[PDB]
Amino acid sequence: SVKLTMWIMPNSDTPDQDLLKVVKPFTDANPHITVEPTVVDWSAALTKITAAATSGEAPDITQVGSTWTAAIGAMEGALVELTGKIDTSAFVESTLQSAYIKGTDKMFGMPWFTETRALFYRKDACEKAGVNPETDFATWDKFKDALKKLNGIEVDGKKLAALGMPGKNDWNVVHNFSWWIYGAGGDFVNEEGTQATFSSENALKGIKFYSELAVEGLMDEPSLEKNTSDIESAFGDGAYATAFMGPWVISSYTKNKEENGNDLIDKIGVTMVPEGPAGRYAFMGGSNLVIFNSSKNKDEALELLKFFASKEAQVEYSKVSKMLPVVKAAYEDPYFEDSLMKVFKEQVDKYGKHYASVPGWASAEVIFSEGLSKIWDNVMEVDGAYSYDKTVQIVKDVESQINQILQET
Ligand SMILES: OC[C@H]1O[C@@H](O[C@@H]2[C@@H](O)[C@H](O)O[C@H](CO)[C@H]2O)[C@H](O)[C@@H](O)[C@@H]1O
Repeated sequence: SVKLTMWIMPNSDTPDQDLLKVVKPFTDANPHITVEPTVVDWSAALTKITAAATSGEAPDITQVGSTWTAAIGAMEGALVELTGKIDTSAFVESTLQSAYIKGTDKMFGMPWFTETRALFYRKDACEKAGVNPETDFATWDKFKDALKKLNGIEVDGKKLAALGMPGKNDWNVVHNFSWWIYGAGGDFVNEEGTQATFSSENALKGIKFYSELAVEGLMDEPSLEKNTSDIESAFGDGAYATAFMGPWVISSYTKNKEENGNDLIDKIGVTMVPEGPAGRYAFMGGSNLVIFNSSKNKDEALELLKFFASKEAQVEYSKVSKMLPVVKAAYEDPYFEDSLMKVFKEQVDKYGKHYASVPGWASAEVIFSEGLSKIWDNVMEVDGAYSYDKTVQIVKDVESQINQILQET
């Protein structure tokens, strides 16, 4: 007998159950293998995985944020090198770069699922505001015009803010800036992933355009006090006409209707992020699976990773979590005719961009999460009036620390 244990990060209200619903076909076909999941929340996962990699007090397998894979894989003796042990031909090509350490041929993770952030909107709010959501969000400038018409629009006598986005420190702080920087024609690092470049003229143009949506009263300023989960909940309670969110919120809003009669789910659509002067760009994230080098059943652990990559497990995991599969064949399933999920798939395939898969990137995100949240503190005027000039200084200070981190490699 073999007791396979794995850590998972939560994106639903029942993560352990969702997972067991997906691996049940595997366990029914391998009676000598048991699988026990354990939840590790996102804010603790990097610290916990890093500690477990060196102490050996670890499960056999852990989910890992795609942007962290290289950081963990670069830890000597931390993970099983998967190079050649998994068949990557079946995978969506673009998902594989985050499974390797950039500049090496070393694959330390297997892509598990993909996610991007799309523009959710209230159909009823748009109709009343005279906003056509199929056309009026297409570009930065049209998006901004639409927000002005949606600002303070009322549905059933309650005012909505035009755009609700979090500003508090969680991992999504940098993710929510990413595609504004990209769409302006900037990037976080050079091609090699070895120096920071997000104080460039173009990067700052994107930072200024996005952050000043709140200065101008279009993005809701009080919501910048809150984190992603709180703003997701607020949108589900009707607080905002629009919000940029991942696909998993659809599970939450569907449950809110089933349990509470909250019909928000029936009032929303989703469209791609607005196009900037560089063309359209979107955040590409998701998670990979890795096998700890300390695993005493690497044969079974590797067997379980291959099952998670099977067409049926990918379809079923996508159904329960709303995440996108990383296996091309899953998308032939009728389920992906869904009007909302189609948007996330088209956006990530055509316009998705993932960070450089470098070992220092995980540590960089810690600095991004604290550093860039100071931009929202500036906008929120908690220490003096807002000024763009203070944002520029915040960004330059973050860049210096990122460069020192990248130089450790
Ligand atoms: O930056 C770490 C990893 O973040 C992942 O995004 C998570 C979101 O899906 C979730 O909704 O919120 C948490 C924070 O509470 C985010 O960490 C990305 O999918 C990964 O690509 C990324 O490595």
